[PDB]
Amino acid sequence: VQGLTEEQRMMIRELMDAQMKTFDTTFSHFKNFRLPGVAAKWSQVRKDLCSLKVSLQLRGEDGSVWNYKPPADSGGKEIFSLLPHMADMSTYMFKGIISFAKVISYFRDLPIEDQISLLKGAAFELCQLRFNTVFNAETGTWECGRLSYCLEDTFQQLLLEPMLKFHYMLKKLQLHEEEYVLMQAISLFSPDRPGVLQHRVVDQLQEQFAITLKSYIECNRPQPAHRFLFLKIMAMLTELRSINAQHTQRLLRIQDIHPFATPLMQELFGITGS
Ligand SMILES: CC(C)(C)c1nc(-c2cccc(NS(=O)(=O)c3c(F)cccc3F)c2F)c(-c2ccnc(N)n2)s1
Repeated sequence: VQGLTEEQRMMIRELMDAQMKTFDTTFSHFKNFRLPGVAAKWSQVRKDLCSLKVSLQLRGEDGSVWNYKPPADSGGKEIFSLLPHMADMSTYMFKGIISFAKVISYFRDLPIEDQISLLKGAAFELCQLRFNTVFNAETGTWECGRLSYCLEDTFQQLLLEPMLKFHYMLKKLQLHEEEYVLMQAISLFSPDRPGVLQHRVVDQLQEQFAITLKSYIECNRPQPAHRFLFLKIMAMLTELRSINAQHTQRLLRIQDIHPFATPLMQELFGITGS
């Protein structure tokens, strides 16, 4: 509303427009995805994979329901059964993220080589930000339209896994749509991603997205619960970058022993094909 400059309001409008056009919140176009079948190293890969045990539910348009419960680790390959499905979901999410960036004027004006570097740097993080908006913290469930992913009761022991503590702590802030898309912009325009050339312009763009966020919070959120909301959000973005670097290493480890990354995932994670 008011309290923001015209450039700031236009900035938020452009991000909201881009989010509206490229985030399929009902996941209606996520289709033809794979499903789990009807050294050590392997030790590290086994703990890498048992962190996020999730059950899966699919509600058919006709009213039927399929439910999938994963196996326990039995020292064998059953730990890989969800990877093809998660790869297809990640790939679907990444395409929406790429379309989000491409619709935004500030991003489209950078050199293409820096566009690519920025997308490689932040695709994971924008994916997690979008998933948080469909996260139900009461049921521990990501509600993706006809699909649901539910954490398997194994509990603050779950809040020990950094991605999961991230989703609960971010949901707790009860952000608006505008604050989520500003979080996405700040993360997308990070001057320090590997291989970025235009450090100073990306940093100025980022600073302007951060300032718009701080001003949006100050003019629209006077309640004592939202004191320091801006700084809490920025601490969450720092944590999410840390989560990004751990899960990049985790993906490359799993990929080393059990290949699964899609071609789009390989491009974003720097896998060359040889
Ligand atoms: C749908 C739901 C339940 C919320 C999930 N999303 C992701 C998730 C979130 C963000 C990005 C990617 N895909 S990814 O390509 O970034 C990636 C993997 F697919 C696998 C391992 C690491 C990794 F970074 C994801 F799979 C999940 C995820 C993330 C990392 N590892 C595992 N095993 N699952 S689980």
